[PDB]
Amino acid sequence: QVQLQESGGGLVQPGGSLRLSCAASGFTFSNYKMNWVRQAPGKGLEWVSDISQSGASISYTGSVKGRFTISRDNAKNTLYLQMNSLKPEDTAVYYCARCPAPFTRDCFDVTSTTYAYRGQGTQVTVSS
Amino acid sequence: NYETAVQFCWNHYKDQMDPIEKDWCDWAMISRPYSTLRDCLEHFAELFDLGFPNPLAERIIFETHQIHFANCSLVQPTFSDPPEDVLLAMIIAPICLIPFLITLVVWRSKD
Amino acid sequence: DQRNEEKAQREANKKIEKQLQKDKQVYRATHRLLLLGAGESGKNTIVKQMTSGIFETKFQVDKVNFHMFDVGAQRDERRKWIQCFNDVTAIIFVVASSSTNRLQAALKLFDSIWNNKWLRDTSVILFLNKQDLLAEKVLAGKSKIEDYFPEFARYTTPEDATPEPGEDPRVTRAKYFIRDEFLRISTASGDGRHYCYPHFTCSVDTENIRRVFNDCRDIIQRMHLRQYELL
Amino acid sequence: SIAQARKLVEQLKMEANIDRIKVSKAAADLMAYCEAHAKEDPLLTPVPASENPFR
Amino acid sequence: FLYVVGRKKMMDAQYKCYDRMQQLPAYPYCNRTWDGWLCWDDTPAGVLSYQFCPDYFPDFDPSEKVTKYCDVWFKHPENNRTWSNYTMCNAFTPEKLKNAYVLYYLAIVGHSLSIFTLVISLGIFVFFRSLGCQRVTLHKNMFLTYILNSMIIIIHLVEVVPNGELVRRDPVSCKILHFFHQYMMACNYFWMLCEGIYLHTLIVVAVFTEKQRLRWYYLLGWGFPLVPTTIHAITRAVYFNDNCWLSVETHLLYIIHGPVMAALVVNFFFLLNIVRVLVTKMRETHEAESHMYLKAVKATMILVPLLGIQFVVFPWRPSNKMLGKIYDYVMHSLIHFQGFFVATIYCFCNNEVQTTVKRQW
Amino acid sequence: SELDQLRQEAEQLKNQIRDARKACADATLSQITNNIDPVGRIQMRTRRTLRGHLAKIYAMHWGTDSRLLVSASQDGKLIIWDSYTTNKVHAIPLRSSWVMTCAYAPSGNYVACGGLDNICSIYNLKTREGNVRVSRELAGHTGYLSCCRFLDDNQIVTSSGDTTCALWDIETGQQTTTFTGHTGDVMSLSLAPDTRLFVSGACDASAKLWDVREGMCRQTFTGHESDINAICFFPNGNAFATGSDDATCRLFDLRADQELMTYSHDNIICGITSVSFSKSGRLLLAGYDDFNCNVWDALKADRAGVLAGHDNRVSCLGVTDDGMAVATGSWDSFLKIWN
Amino acid sequence: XKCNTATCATQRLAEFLRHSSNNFGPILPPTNVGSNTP
Repeated sequence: QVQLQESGGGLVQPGGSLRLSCAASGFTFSNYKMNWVRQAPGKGLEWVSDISQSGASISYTGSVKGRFTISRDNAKNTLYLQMNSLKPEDTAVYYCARCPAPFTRDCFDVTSTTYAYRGQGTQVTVSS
Repeated sequence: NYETAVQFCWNHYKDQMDPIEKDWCDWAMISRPYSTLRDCLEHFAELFDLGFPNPLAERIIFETHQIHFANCSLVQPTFSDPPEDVLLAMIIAPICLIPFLITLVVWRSKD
Repeated sequence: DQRNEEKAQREANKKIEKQLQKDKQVYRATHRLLLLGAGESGKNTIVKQMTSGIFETKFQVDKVNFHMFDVGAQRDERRKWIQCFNDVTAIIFVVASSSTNRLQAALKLFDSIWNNKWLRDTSVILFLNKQDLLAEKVLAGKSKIEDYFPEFARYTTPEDATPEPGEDPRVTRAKYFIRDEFLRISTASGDGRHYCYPHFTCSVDTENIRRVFNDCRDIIQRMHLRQYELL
Repeated sequence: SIAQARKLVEQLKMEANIDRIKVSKAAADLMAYCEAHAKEDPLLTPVPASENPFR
Repeated sequence: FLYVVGRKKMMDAQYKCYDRMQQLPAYPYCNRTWDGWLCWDDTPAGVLSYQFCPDYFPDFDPSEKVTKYCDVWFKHPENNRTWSNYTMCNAFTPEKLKNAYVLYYLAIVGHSLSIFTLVISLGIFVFFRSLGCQRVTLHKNMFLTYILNSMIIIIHLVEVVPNGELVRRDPVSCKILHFFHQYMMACNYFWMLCEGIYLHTLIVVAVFTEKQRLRWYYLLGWGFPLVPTTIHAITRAVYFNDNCWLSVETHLLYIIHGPVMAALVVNFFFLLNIVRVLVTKMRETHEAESHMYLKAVKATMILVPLLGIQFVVFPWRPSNKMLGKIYDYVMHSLIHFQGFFVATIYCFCNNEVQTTVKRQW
Repeated sequence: SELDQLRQEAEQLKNQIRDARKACADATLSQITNNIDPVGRIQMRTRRTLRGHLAKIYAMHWGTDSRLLVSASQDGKLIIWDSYTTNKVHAIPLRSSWVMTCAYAPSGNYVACGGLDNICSIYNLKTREGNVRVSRELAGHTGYLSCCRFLDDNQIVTSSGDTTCALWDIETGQQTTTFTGHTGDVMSLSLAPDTRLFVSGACDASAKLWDVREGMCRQTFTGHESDINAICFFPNGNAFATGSDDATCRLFDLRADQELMTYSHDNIICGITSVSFSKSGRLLLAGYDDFNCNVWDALKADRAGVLAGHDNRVSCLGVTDDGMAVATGSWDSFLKIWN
Repeated sequence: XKCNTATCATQRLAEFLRHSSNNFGPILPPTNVGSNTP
């Protein structure tokens, strides 16, 4: 069964730093594109960042450029999101999502309400 | 010397002319005597280091055309182009049908 | 034996084949269009100005038959039923230019449609809707530009761009900056098989059908030129 | 949310107490069926055009 | 042979000139005279005249001109007798014949290659049923008329031209074959016109149209060329009924050759409109200047063979000898290989045909 | 937290099934079929070609009489084919042109179709005047219809884009039984030979087995990598095969409760669109997105043949009840019959 | 103008060959156009 388990996060002071780790198992990690999606309280799913199969292509949403950083490890089958200088708005539940098709550039339904290839997610809270 | 040759030529032509007395305007039976006259009057010239045409030959031909072939009309040539107006009519007639055919092909070629 | 039945079968085939030949003329005489857009894009007003899981709408421009399909009452997952529109003349995409970072969501959806293997031969007509709302928000300073996209600080009006008559430069920069966002995705992965036609439209613009008719003319013209290999 | 989790546990429990047989026995049964009907199946033994209806 | 016919024609011309000499009114002018080969009328002093070369000797050709000057007619510097300049008639004959041999061989080779490629193209088009469309039907008809015209030209060149006794006998097969040749050539040119019309449509006008009635195209291609050929035949039989109906001095050939030039001019205008539209389409895309120039050049290059624009570009032979030789070489090479180029461009280089052939194997 | 406890309970339950499945896996199908003879290279050529459809063909179904078949194309047409003589039998216009599936009644008296309209329509072929007319319209699904199969003249099982499967009563038009449990879009289904159970695949890399008589999910199968597009039952009724977007086919067993065999190749990087078995079950035929169909040895997982007579992707596939012919559809609007 | 149109080139060449080439026979002496001639 395709499984995506996230780890890390938690309470942090404003302007601090955090590290998010996504554990991938049950599928070929190098054949799929990976994305980061977060859900603010009282809001819907939003797209944060993504990385190509080999990590050569990286893209972020404008609101988190410079603050965040995404990396991929083929050997360990894991994905990271380095968070720096966190703002109060950054509090949300961050999910680890997969694109539905291998060897494919485009991929849909990543930010859908129900997705079969999305992880449980971890809660990140930024407050004093 | 060449005077005797041209006299021979002319009297031979006249002797062959003698049996014909009513077809001096026809061409079918006169082509042969005319060609023999020219061949006669050119054969002697070249042998005497004389370059055809020669004044004697021109005078003989002029005299022949002044007595044997006088007071005669000329038959139309076998091959001749039509008058310019009617020929232009033939040339232009197919052209006029081109634009109408183009319009019919462009417009009426539906359904 | 069975020769009478066999002859009766062939006469039934030829009767059916005559009707199918007539239906072929009608089927090719209409152009099929797919209406798609993000939330609150206003496509309902556009389709209104030209339950079941799909809707149909017929309209004519210059005696040309068009058939527009609006896909409603369907689940949010879209990667499966989108493949049914791989042969349509064009795909009409409507986004809310005035707008939880809804504009970013529209950009990602457009990128996926552009790079889809079954939609690489289909052109997309893009409508930057909610132009009037965008101008009001920019003037009042309520638009969240420079927060959704920090690139607006270094952006400048394009050299070939022409502002609308009496239009202030502030909204001109904002409307074109969003326009170039879709063109950046459109420029990449393009080999001349499909093109994008961005237009600044309002929800009540009556000339939207004329824009589609003109855009469909260009698509057909390029399609014919491709068969002759002139392009 | 709670109801979905409760239903997932119930279905998981229902799928856990079912009977199971060794894979080798399951593989043998599938093998036996194929060899018992190998002769009766076209696309395995070519048929002459006299018997073939799609001639 | 040629000597007897030439001598008979010379004697007939002498008869006609000497008969017309004395029936006209005379008007320091040199007196009219029969120099021995050609008839000259009275000319004023200090005038140089021209007249086309006669048809008395094989080394002579009608295209050149003869000249005689009047002061007193020109006197030979050596022989001191009235002389006429016939030198231009046979001065350039040997090299022209040597070039004509190569042109004949090139025509045969090009037409044979065109037949070989066109039959394969037609077979490929017929055997593959998945490529069917109006364009393919028009291409098939154009290929068929190309094949027929090239075969007729080959038959005429190989057999009719070298055999002189057959022309001397003058059977009806001569005229029948000539009529077939003219009809096939006119049909080929009008089918090129039809292809140009179809290309101009569906791109510039009536783009949304899906299908058209091909009866009008068939009528314009195969039907119309019957009228000019029939008119030319009926006027030629009664006016200039030469042996084997093979001649070029008659002005009746323009009756057939006019509509062909009109159709080719129309095709040239269609090409101009198409390239203008294509240039505008590229310009709206913001393509590179070098890329757009290259694409336009390629489009014109591939469209030239289909529309037969080579005739419009080079309508008249240059008067200069070197320019004339270059024009003959290039024009013969382009004409005799037009079918081969059309086939190898629209059939072998077509992406759909290549893909279907590759996937079939 | 009750939610956390439920998640832990589900996790422990999943571990128990994994341990139970692991114990039963003493060997694999490949190891058992190691010493058997290969089926050999399969060579087949097209025998018939059916033309007349305008748009792409999406589905087809054979009849019980093994010469009559029905096909659906996205231009809004249903055509009944007499494969023996190639002659057309019927031409049924459709209310909506966006049809996605079609079916043939076992008695041959009815045909069904459905698509993006969320409605399954029943047509009567035995009308008094001989002209086909609609008999019943079944509504209630909230998503596009993906597949439908008849049980008899009065019952039919359907699958939809709303992650739901249902059983219908044609005479009354009501929904007798509703099947739930899938998370992704349901794309295909296949009935058992005894019509007591049916299996289906969804867009969640999972397959489920249902009991028609009392409407609950009996078993759940996982192991695939992406959305499952095709599914079909083995002739003996104790196995089934699935095709997915991951370019890999797999075989499962209802008693083993786990994957038995996987079919894949390095050069195949395109998904599977259709799956069907032969009469003996020795050959597994699957359609691919690369415009060809491949033949797999079910026991040995070795490719035994290739069919490449289509210019576009194979969207449907079917085998006759007599096992005498195979018919394939494609997006090129052509139906090809092979033997 | 003599049928100088480019389309007429084939017939022009054919006629020139049929006239001057002497049915592909042996070469003939050139005709005298000198002082003795007209």
